[PDB]
Amino acid sequence: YNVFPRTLKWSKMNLTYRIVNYTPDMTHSEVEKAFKKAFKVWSDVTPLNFTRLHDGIADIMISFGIKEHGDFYPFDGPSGLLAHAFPPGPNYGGDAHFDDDETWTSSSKGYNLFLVAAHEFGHSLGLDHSKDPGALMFPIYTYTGKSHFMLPDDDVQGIQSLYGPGDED
Amino acid sequence: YNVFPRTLKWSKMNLTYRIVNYTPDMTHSEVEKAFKKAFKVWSDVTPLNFTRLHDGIADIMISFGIKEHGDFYPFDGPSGLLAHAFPPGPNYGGDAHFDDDETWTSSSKGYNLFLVAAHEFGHSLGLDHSKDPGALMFPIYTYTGKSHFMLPDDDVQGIQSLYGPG
Ligand SMILES: O=C(NCc1cccnc1)c1cc(C(=O)NCc2cccnc2)ncn1
Ligand SMILES: O=C(NCc1cccnc1)c1cc(C(=O)NCc2cccnc2)ncn1
Ligand SMILES: [Ca+2]
Ligand SMILES: [Ca+2]
Ligand SMILES: [Ca+2]
Ligand SMILES: [Ca+2]
Ligand SMILES: [Zn+2]
Ligand SMILES: [Zn+2]
Ligand SMILES: [Zn+2]
Ligand SMILES: [Zn+2]
Repeated sequence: YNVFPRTLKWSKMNLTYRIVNYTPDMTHSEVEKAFKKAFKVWSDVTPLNFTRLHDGIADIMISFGIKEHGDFYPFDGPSGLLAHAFPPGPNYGGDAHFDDDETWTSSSKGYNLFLVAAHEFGHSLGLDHSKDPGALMFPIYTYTGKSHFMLPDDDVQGIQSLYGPGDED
Repeated sequence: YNVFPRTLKWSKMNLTYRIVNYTPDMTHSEVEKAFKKAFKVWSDVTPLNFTRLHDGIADIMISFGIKEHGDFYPFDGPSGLLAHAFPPGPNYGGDAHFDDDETWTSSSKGYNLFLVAAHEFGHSLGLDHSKDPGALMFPIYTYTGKSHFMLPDDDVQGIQSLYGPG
C-alpha cells in the first residue's frame, strides 16, 4: 500500500517542461534562455533534472496569456498580477502562466523574465512564499540590480527540504 | 521559507458526506446504498464514522459530471478516466467526482459504482495507489464478480496505518 507523501512535491527527479507559446516582448531565443537559466537555479541545488519538450504534455506547461486564460485565476491587464504557478500535482499541477499584458525583458526594465520565472518555478516545485525580504520566494518583486544571480540561502534550504541537495559539489 | 502543507489524514474521526446529484443509470435507492456501502468499507476497519447530509457543505461532496465540470480536471467521455477524488483537506479536499459518460451499475451492465466509490473514498481518506494487483487501491479496475466484498489486507494495513483499527 501507499499513503500520500507528507509534502506536496514531485515523486520523480526527471521533470519535463514545454514552452507552449511566446510573448511579443522578447525573441524566442531570449525566452528560451531565460527559462533554461531559471530551471538551472533549482537543478543546481537538488537532484532534479529538467528536459525540454517542444510539444505534447510536459510536467511543467509554460504559457503567456491575458485575462481569462483557462483557470480560476484570470489576469488583470497591465500592472497588478504578473504571473502564477500551480504546485506539484496531476494535470495542471506545476504549470506556469505569465500575464502577457505585462512587459517582459531580459534586462532591468519591466519585469525580468528569468527572475520571475525562477520564482514561479519555485512554486511549480512545491515552495510557497517566504517572509525573508531577500528571498527569491518573497512575494514582492524586488530586483536588486546585481549582475550575478545567487539563490538566497532561504530558498536553498526550502527546496532542499523537499528534494535533498543532490551533488553537494 | 514555506512549503505547501499536506493534510495526511482527517483530524477528526466523524466525517460528513453529501450526494449532490444522481446518475441516469441507477435508481436513487441504488446510488444511495452503493455509497453507504462504500463508506462502510473504511469505517468497518477504522475509528472513522460517516454521516449523510442532504444539503449544505459536507466534508466529502459527491457528484456526477462530464467533461469540464468545475475544477479544471475535465473528464474524457466514455472510457479512460472513471472518476477522481481530492485528498484530505478543506474546500474540494475529500470530494469525489464520477464521470457520468460512463455506464454505472449495481446489478446490471456497466462499472460497479460501489466498487469505484470505495476506491475513490480511499483517496479521500489519504490513500494513494497500491502495487498489489488484488488490492482495492490498485490503479486498474478489476471486477471479480463475487457477490460479497472483502477488503484486501493490503488496503486494511494501509488505511489503518493512518487511522488505526476500529
Ligand atoms: O525580487 C526577488 N525575489 C522576489 C520575487 C521575484 C520574482 C517574482 N516575484 C517576487 C529577488 C531578486 C533577486 C535579484 O535581483 N537578483 C539579481 C539578478 C536578477 C536577474 C538576473 N541576474 C541577477 N534575487 C533574489 N530575489
Ligand atoms: O478492481 C478492484 N480494485 C481496483 C480498482 C477499483 C475501483 C476503481 N479502480 C481500481 C477490486 C475489485 C474487487 C471486487 O471485484 N470485489 C468483489 C465485489 C465487487 C462489488 C460488490 N461486491 C463484491 N475487490 C477488490 N479490488
Ligand atoms: Ca497584470
Ligand atoms: Ca502540469
Ligand atoms: Ca470537501
Ligand atoms: Ca471517462
Ligand atoms: Zn493561469
Ligand atoms: Zn509567488
Ligand atoms: Zn472533478
Ligand atoms: Zn485511484
